[PDB]
Amino acid sequence: TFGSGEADCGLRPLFEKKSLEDKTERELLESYID
Amino acid sequence: IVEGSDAEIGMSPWQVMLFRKSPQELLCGASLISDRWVLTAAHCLLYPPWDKNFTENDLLVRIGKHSRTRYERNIEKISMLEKIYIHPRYNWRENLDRDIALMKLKKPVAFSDYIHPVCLPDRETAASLLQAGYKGRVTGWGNLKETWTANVGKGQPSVLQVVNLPIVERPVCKDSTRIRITDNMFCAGYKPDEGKRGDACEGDSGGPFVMKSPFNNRWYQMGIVSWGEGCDRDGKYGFYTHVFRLKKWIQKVIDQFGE
DNA sequence: GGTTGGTGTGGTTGG
Ligand SMILES: *C[C@@](*)(O)[C@H](CCCNC(N)=[NH2+])NC(=O)[C@@H]1CCCN1C(=O)[C@H](N)Cc1ccccc1
Ligand SMILES: *[C@@H]1O[C@H](CO)[C@@H](O)[C@H](O)[C@H]1NC(C)=O
Ligand SMILES: [K+]
Ligand code: NA
Repeated sequence: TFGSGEADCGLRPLFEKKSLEDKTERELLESYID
Repeated sequence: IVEGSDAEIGMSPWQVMLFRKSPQELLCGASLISDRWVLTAAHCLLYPPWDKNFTENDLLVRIGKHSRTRYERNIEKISMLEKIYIHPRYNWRENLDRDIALMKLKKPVAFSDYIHPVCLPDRETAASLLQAGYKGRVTGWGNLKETWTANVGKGQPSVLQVVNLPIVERPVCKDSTRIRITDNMFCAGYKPDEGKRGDACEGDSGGPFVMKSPFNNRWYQMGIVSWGEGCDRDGKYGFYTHVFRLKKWIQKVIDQFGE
């Protein structure tokens, strides 16, 4: 069985959950345009 | 990780350290996908050519770590393995095709600010983001340089390292190496004419290659650090196990039992 | 001393 955690996966307690971006995360977003 | 930087605390809460009981040794990276499942590279557990064949009782998993070596008391969780499942078609002899393994924890781990699982990709997320030029993130406590020959600098970091790397077009991946590439792999890294560097290295195997979805802003694991030739060499690219392409085997074992 | 280092006795955390 999968176990607990799927519905909340990929949301970090110290970043997304606090609405805080980490230091280079925008660099990823920017590479995804076009 | 070569040419990356210290990771911020809580930055990769799905980062797992695969640890050898005796002698005590950091063996590889790995990732948390649930409260009881850990993903890693098969070669970290089984590699006949170097006489490597670990069993569940030889290993420990250290979840929630930042420092490579001090015991982060009341932060990290150390878990025993109930079972190790290596892909049944892992080609160790030829080219590490399907270099993936699942490890089931003895007891489920509680989540915290430092321990949270990453998402496995679905078809739309893979179709959308696994494109040349799109950047992913790789993390690890692995080597900072090629340590098998003389080189300046520390060979290992004191804290978890991160580095962002662009996925590379399959033809370039294919022409950059004489090892036979497979659809179960993908490569990433900057080209010589891009003037930015970075790569995973020895000791980073099993760590995750993650991407942040701009559709629901969740992090997804697209790849597993698998192999390379040297570390951060021009014209060379790090290779990663294609998680989505082996997704069917993953669901198959993870959803097998109801216990 | 402690399933581990030191600006320690909190901290990304008890005693
Ligand atoms: C096990 C891992 O830590 C490690 C990851 C290396 C990633 N390197 C780069 N630059 N991103 N993998 C290995 O060390 C694997 C195991 C076998 C040797 N190997 C390689 O990556 C050799 N360097 C190349 C290779 C040999 C045989 C078959 C496939 C690849
Ligand atoms: C790994 O070791 C186990 C026993 O420890 C053995 O049964 C298995 O066949 C080995 N795998 C190899 C060397 O292919
Ligand atoms: K202490
Ligand atoms: Na390179």
